[PDB]
Amino acid sequence: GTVVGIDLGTTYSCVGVFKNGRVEIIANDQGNRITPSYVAFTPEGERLIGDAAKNQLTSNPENTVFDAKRLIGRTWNDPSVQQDIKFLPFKVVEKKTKPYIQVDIGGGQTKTFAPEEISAMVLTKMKETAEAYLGKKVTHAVVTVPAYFNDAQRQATKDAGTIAGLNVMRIINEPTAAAIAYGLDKREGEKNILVFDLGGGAFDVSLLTIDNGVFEVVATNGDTHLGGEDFDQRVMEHFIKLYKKKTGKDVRKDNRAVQKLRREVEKAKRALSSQHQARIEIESFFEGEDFSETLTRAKFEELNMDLFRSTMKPVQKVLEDSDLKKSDIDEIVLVGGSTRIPKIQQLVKEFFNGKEPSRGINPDEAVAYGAAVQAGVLSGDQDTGDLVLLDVCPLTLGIETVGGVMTKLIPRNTVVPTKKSQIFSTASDNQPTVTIKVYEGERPLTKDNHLLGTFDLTGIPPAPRGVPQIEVTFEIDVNGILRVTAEDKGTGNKNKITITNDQNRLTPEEIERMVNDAEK
Repeated sequence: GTVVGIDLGTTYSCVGVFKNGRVEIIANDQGNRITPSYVAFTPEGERLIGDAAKNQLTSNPENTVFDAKRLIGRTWNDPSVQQDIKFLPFKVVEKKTKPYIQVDIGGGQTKTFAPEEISAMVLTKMKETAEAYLGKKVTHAVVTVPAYFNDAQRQATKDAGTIAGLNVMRIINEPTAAAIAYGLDKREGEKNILVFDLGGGAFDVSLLTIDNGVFEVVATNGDTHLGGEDFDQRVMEHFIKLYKKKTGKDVRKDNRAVQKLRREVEKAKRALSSQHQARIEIESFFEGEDFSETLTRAKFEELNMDLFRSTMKPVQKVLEDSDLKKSDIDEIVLVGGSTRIPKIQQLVKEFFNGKEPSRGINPDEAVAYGAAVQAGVLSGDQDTGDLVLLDVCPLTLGIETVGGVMTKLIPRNTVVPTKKSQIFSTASDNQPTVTIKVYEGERPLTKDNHLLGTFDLTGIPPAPRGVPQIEVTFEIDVNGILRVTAEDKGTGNKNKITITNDQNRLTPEEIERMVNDAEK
């Protein structure tokens, strides 16, 4: 059938389709070309998704869920998760060492949701938007992720798709999708393109070559917990302390108060893109009293300057890894909602010595546009030809060797799909199991990198130490996801080598439990 492209964003999501030669961003049932990544459950038992969920946040905050993308594929003890909890109105609890979301679903029934199930509900809304527009069932999709998403975060996003009833044919990196929207129908030789993607939750920078429909990522770097949400948090913080200094009251108590301030901070940020002052006004803020303050552009910039300035470091890194200088960059493409902030535009322009970014790119829609194009390439119904994409892995994959040392296996910025083999043996006589720990990151010791998984090679036949010869193959697929397999290569009595792991990701059984649910 028809394959759609869905930009699943931290705060807003967007769906498009590429067919009959052209790209069409699809408007939702309220006429909006983007949909808030919000889900809500009313006291009466009704589930809301999108605009309807966001517009009742301030009256039903405990049972309104959002920012699931900053929770997805992480652990409960993650310092990033514990930071966000302070500003979210819904209960986040530990389960299987992951953060799960607890709400009342209506008729006083408590339920606990994985972050994947929340994102699945958002995907279900985007799928129904496309189904209405096209007048047929949509079972196939391309879905986006930040370029710097790790292995667990990627897989978790695919699982969300599966829970939504979608066959996710491809996971495309957000900056690559944005580059497609820019470069589609450029016919002017090889160009070096830098994409600067600062959204509602994640930050990516990617350097690409684009040449008459052939797209190739050279280098990428970013931060998966840096975006609009962090800028909003710094401003919310400033006003919670300000209110406490004026009245002696801690609004951290009342969830309505905190989320009323969120709603107003969002509007004030938007206004500060085209004016230098904005009024924060809340009727019935805390215990009936109202809130009335002004935020200047200078104060907003003051509160976030460290975060804004930190976006320049990943830019320096991709130039160093690509072996290119500033003057080699032919075009700068800004995408993501936070690139509308004037200070972000100034920093980028000053870093590239006065160079203007490209016009004709809507930063909220450009990623969905390219996602739609990649979707069409994978269907005979929609494929025009003249579209070749080569992407890379964002993180160095290595194995833990003796002393907690990171031994590199596949370096960062290697084109995918790719694979690498290594032979392992045993350390003692008749050892039945060999354990391998895979890590993601650039630091020399595994303690300072991120653990992808602990893999056990079981069923190793009895032999003296050092005799067995097990070839383990590590394959990163086109989606950027790792698969590990093992073969016995010995000169003797062999066996099937079975691999188990310690990874916390969802099994098809659990997905089937969730897919055979959510009709409630």
